[PDB]
Amino acid sequence: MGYLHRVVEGLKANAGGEALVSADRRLTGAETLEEIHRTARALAAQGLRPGDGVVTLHGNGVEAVVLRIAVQLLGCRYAGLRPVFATREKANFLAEAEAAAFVYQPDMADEAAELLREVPTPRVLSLGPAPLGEDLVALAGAQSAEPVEFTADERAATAVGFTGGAKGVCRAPFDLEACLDASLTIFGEGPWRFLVCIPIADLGGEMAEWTLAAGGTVVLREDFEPADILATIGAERTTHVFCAPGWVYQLAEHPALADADLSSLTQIPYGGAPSTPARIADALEKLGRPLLVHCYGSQEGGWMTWLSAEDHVRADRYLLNSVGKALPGTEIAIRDQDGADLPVGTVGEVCVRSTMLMRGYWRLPELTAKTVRDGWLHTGDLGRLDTEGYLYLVDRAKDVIIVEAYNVYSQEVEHVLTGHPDVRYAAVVGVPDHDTTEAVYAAVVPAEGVGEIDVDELRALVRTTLGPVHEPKHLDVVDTIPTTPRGHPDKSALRTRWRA
Ligand SMILES: Nc1ncnc2c1ncn2[C@@H]1O[C@H](COP(=O)(O)CP(=O)(O)OP(=O)(O)O)[C@@H](O)[C@H]1O
Repeated sequence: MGYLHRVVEGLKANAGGEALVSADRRLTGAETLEEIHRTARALAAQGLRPGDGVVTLHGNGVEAVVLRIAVQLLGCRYAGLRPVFATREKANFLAEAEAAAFVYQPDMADEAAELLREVPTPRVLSLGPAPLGEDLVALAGAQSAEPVEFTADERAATAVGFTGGAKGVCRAPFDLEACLDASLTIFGEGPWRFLVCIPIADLGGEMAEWTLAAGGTVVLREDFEPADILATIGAERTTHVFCAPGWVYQLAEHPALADADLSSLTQIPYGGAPSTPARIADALEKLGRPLLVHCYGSQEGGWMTWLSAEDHVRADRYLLNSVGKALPGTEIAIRDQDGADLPVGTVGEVCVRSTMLMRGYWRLPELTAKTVRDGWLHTGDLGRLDTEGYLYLVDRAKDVIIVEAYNVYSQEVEHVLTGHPDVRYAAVVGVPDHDTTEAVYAAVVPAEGVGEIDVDELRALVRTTLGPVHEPKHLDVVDTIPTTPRGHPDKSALRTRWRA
């Protein structure tokens, strides 16, 4: 009965219990709810009204979550810059935003001034003592904690999340409550004790709101470092920590895992980037129980599928190369070049329809209309369904390797390679071929205790599984697979390195 209603009621149900725990500060539900009201009235006092854009620049402090909710409670449009983003990318976003306020962490006051010289914004605000603008925690300090009722259009965008090259995904309460609803399906009923070490600016902050909504406790960390995270799980008695798949491996392999206490976890949901099945298998063996839950989502589509914990260890199937089944209410069609629905089993673009679809891309109505067509999000992912409804991603459309007019799917070839015991990690990419236009390059990282990889054994296994053309013409053993700023392997830089 309204997205912020859901958040607030969650905080009212957790009034006396912890709600926001960072390493610096701890609020109850009642304390948390009080800061939100006072922050919201403070922002209102500064002139912000429904529809006004509030760009922010902060880490994952407590103050960041109160800010996100308070801005949205007013009905304003929260637009959170990740810290990780290059400063130029931030400016371009801040400029694109019809920004009515800019709210920054003191710690980051340098960057604030570079961006604000570059985009003069009114209502510069600081989350504590700071060189620039007024101090918002002070302003809230002197404000009443009287509840502020959400009264804006549930359908109008209250959040914008940035995705690089470089786009803001707008979200309204409507689609956010549906995202909330899906989270309860994935993560189970609340209350959760949820370890968020993802930016509050974007996905970490929605996950914060979901946790609170379901009446739970957000445990904030700035980022993922496996040793801190293992300590935090036991100390803060976490029920969930959302991981990039690499992070999952870092936990499961970390020497201090043996001394850590993980008994509090119900789940370790993971997603955001392609997993290595064999590695998820090892993580599963090393953790000792079905904790892992595979989540497939996008900022545009919200949650699309999840592979449950039980399906990770289902006796009669191997499903670790699946991102699982549709969430209740999510329809999935697999479509060809022209938008024809393909029969179950065939490869095509994953197109999803649900009430979780974004409101659309910020100030990009053309691109919106190319991406969402007749209420169907075209994901740019390629995959197939199976007769039990599991989704298998084989490639991003942009990564497909065209050899002699046949389609080689890079992600699908990696899984074959990584499935090999001698291979730990792999990246497949297309490079120029005189004869076949594009040939298949695979870089493979050897497992521990593997010496010389038999590159012919590996080509055979791909031929034998996918067929001849899927065979890597070029097969480098490497130390390391380069990575992009945002959890994802750097395919450009392998294309780039392979020429020279
Ligand atoms: N569990 C999973 N397994 C494989 N690919 C996944 C995945 N979850 C997400 N993806 C991939 O990553 C996409 C999700 O990206 P978005 O949420 O839109 C931006 P992002 O990956 O966070 O990058 P950004 O740094 O530009 O924000 C999907 O459309 C799909 O290609």
